[PDB]
Amino acid sequence: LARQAEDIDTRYHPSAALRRQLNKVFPTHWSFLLGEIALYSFVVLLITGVYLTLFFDPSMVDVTYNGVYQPLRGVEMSRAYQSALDISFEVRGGLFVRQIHHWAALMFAAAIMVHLARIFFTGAFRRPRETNWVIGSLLLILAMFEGYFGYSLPDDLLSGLGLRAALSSITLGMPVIGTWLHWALFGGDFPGTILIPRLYALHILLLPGIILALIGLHLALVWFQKHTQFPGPGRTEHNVVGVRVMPVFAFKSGAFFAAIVGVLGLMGGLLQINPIWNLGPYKPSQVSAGSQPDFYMMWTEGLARIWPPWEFYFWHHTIPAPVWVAVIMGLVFVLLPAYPFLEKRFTGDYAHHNLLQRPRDVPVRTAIGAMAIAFYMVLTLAAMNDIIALKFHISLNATTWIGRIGMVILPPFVYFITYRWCIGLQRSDRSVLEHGVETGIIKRLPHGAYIELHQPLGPVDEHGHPIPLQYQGAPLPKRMNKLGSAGSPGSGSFLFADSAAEDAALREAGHAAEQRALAALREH
Amino acid sequence: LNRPNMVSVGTIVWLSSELMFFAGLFAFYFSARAQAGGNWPPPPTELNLYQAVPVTLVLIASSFTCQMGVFAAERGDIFGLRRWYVITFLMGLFFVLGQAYEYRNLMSHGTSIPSSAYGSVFYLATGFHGLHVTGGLIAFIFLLVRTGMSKFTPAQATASIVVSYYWHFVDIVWIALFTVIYFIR
Amino acid sequence: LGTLVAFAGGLIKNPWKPVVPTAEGKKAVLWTSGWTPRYQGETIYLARATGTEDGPPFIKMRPEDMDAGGMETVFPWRESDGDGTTVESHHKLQEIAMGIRNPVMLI
Amino acid sequence: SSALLRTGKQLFDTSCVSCHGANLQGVPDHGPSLIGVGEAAVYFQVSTGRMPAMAPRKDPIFDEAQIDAIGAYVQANGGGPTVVRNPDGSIATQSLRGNDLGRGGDLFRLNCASCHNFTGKGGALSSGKYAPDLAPANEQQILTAMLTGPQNMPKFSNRQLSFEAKKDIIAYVKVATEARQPGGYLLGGFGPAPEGMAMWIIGMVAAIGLALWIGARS
Ligand code: HEC
Ligand code: HEC
Ligand code: HEM
Repeated sequence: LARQAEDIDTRYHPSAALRRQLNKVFPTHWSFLLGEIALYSFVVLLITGVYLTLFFDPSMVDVTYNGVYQPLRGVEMSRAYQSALDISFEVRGGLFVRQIHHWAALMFAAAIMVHLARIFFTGAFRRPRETNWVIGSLLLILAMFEGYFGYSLPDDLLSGLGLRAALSSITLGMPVIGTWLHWALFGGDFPGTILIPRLYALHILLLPGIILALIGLHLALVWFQKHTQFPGPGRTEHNVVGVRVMPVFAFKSGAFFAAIVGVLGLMGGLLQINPIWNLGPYKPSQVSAGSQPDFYMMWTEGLARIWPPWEFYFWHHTIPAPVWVAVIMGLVFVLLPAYPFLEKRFTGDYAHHNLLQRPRDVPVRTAIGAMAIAFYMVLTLAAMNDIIALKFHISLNATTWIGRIGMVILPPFVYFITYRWCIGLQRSDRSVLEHGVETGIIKRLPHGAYIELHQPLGPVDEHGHPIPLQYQGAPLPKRMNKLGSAGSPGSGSFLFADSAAEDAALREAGHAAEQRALAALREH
Repeated sequence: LNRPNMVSVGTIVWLSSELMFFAGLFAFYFSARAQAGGNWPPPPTELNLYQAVPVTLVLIASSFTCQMGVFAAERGDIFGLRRWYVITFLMGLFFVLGQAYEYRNLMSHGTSIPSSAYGSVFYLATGFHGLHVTGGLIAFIFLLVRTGMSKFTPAQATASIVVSYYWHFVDIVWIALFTVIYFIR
Repeated sequence: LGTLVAFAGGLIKNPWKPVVPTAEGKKAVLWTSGWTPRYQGETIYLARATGTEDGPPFIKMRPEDMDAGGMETVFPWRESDGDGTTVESHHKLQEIAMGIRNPVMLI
Repeated sequence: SSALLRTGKQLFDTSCVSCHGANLQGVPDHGPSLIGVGEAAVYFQVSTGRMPAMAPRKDPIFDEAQIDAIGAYVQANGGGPTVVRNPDGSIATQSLRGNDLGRGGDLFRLNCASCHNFTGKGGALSSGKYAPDLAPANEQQILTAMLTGPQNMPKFSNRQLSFEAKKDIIAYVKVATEARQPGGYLLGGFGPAPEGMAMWIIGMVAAIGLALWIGARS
């Protein structure tokens, strides 16, 4: 309404800065939405976690169930597990909400992994945005730790075993300090009365707040420093091509948020996750094949599994094997933020860049990325050895040996293969640059020859063979149908055609609009 | 150029191979049929004649509508082609629901796959036919989607025709199987 | 430095102080597993779990009650504990149940 | 009876004599002596399809009450545990089912869940053999298999475990698997590894498809 706008303008006088941000232009590409999905998942986690906190009770004093689940009546059990069972079974829809929460957390982990992979491939980690990369590494590490703390609050057999093994063994295995850290964390021996409340507090308060603040910082940094863009016809290192905020950008963001909430809700309602009632209350004497915790820290478990048993014995002391696992994970943590410094001091490049490079252009970085992803995949699949041997009748020892040897022998093979693959892609791009794109049509040539009949993409010489073009790092079509050759059939909807004049008018209007857009983009 | 169409002969030989597949299926069925004397069907089994004939009429009507679609196809009209193909697709979907309901009724009254040899062979013979009908529906969907995304060329008409007589072959093998089972017994 | 030291002083504990009584004085928790004799001659039975509430959680074990390939789980009994009737006895039984280094196999 | 048992075991030389001897002596090269195990061992090993192989479960060989003859023959040859029968001439089916569940569930999580699974599905062992799923298991064979001690499985005596304990165990086993999961479609009863696989194959694919539909490529 006019009166409200007039009052708002007269009070705070905001027009300039509002006009400044509202006229901002954002790049348009499908790969640029892989962060919005993670942010929307984060919003879902926050709202669900706000809901779940109203029915939980983190206490380790033993109690009796005497609730509604008959096969669990009259069993000594922890209070927190009783509260979790209450949320799962005695509240209308509570199980649905907690399943949504868990599925959303997995969504968040997968989204952050994919976004980091795309950032690493595009090579936007150069000089202008290195601190963003460091912040992203910190975000990944903190989110992974928070996710590890997630599935441990309902202290069932699975969570209890996982936390016991990981925390107790790693902390107690520290060479110098060792027992001090474990006793500080647990308050004495491993099974403590204060462990679960401390974990609950850390999962609700410190890590989520720090993560939200750091996410806001990252978003602010990407807001101020303008986003990059893929090379194209009307793209240069001193301008940004895209769409404005008001008519497109926010609306697409809201639609994507609704769609991601929809897929989360559907797949949460369809798939059962973490059936703690089928499990039992945690006791030190119960254990089984239940292992392989959540799939975003599964690499640590695989590394623990595959490591050979090397130990050192000197004067009344002993360093166990898992210390090597701790060293490896610490080095992996260290290398993630230190990569841009290593690259910039290795290649000797200190130039600004606002334009990315397509993956096939740079072979070395793609090869190193393939190195890392293959290593991660082989380590992750190693920890799932038991299910491999179960579903597929394979020897457990044979699979363990296969993983052990592959961790060393597979990486160089895929490294060399992807190097050759990138070189071949560059060669194919050069070849399609040299001649016209293949039309897939042959002619008899009555004198007795066969020709491809290349379609030139531009200037043609006196002989009819198109003159060679130049590579500008821009994608080019490899199929005739990618460019406009023959399309836009009749104006009917699904069964009945329309008037011919209307169809012709629509066709000419569309052709004129597309030609005008292309001419405006190319000339400017 | 290209007085014959290679798609035609390719589809012809593919349907020939599938016809030999159904020959193998018929070989499985007819075997051991004479091994049982008197009431060679198990008593816990009784075919519903009042429900088998309607699906056969459904399939033959669908085949006739497909032929009408072909007749629309050789001339320059895509919309009548789409209408006839949609009618055929709906008719086939109704048929598929028909044998699904028959399947649900049959197992509910005794005979199952591990129960008797006659039940096993009948189920095996009908299952491949149902799967091929579903594949034909998938082909209908793909072909009708392809029609509305670009211009009309003789290749589209060739694809429509080959799918059409693939459906006709399906109708022929189905009626042969029906005559073998519900009539000769 | 003073503020950070005071802030961090709420979590530091000594893992080597004698808190658990034994038959040779008092020892740290990490050196014990609940099987250490407490007054030099205690009789501890390899009581096995039962899983029932009315009946005692653990019952004594006889050598004849085994097989050539039997696997069983046992826990320390400490007869002075008593059956699970009183509050103190029940709490002690739960405490001996919740012990990481307690369970022992007998094959 | 006994003569028919000899006919169905030894004279039916397809089954017994080729691996254990006519007198149930036991050839040391292939199989065991088979002289101290009762009729229950034969009943379990035959009725569940664990027949002579070249050994996962398969179809049974003898079903037309001759399993009782084989059991009578082996029990006459040597003593051992016998099949629990209903008090009418048949095998007990529902009288074996107990009432208590908490004690049965605790016993399952203390001794049963270790190899098989938390939810009774298949379990993973080392160097070949594995833990079969309990879904195709029937209660009489469950009790008999526990009492018999098959390959790689710890033998359990009736002395160390009360009969009420077996009733509770089988009751819990039948309740856990046959009850509908109140969480929608089940995912094999394993840990979160299939959950992550499902996330990567469904959530990622749908999400990127919606992103491509909403977004544009340039
Ligand atoms: C060599 C082929 C073979 C034949 C023939 C054979 N079995 Fe077995 N079965 C074995 C072997 C080998 C074992 C030893 C343990 C194992 O492999 O599981 C065994 C185990 C058993 C067991 C359980 C283990 C034990 O100590 O009791 C029983 C009971 C048994 N056999 C009974 C029979 C009966 C009854 C027949 C006749 C129907 C038979 N066997 C014929 C292969 C055979
Ligand atoms: C890993 C050691 C192990 C333990 C512990 C164990 N089992 Fe077994 N059990 C096995 C193996 C191995 C088999 C299958 C052997 C075969 O198929 O030849 C088996 C067989 C069975 C079967 C038969 C399934 C079928 O289809 O025939 C059942 C039921 C069963 N176990 C349940 C139990 C129960 C009840 C307990 C607790 C008394 C238990 N498992 C504990 C090893 C074990
Ligand atoms: C920061 C990202 C977060 C991660 C990675 C995370 C991780 C997890 C995981 C894996 C679960 C198990 C879900 C389940 O068992 O169904 C869980 C449950 C829970 N989370 Fe979070 N969580 C996050 C944020 C939050 C927030 C913001 C809150 C609210 C303060 C919260 C409170 C809870 C509660 C109360 C539960 C119990 C529900 C349950 O376990 O079933 N979490 N969390």
